Amino acid sequence: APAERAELTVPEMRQWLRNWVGKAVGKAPDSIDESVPMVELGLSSRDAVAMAADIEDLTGVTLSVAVAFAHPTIESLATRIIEGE
Repeated sequence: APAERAELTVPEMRQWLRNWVGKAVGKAPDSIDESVPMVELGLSSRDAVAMAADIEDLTGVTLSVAVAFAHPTIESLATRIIEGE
């Protein structure tokens, strides 16, 4: 149904994260590795704070340390933000 197709998807969430990280570190979003720990991507601490705020504005999810470090890669984090437990 229309409202089901309407929801933010895992591919969209992955794309949003690659775009966010790419802008923050000055790299093409297509080049961002979705399989490495996000603490290895070159973000500053303030970048992490800003990205968390932006995720909250995009989805309403206030990302916990527990959830984030349990899904510490772009691809796993994106899946968990969208699909939940």
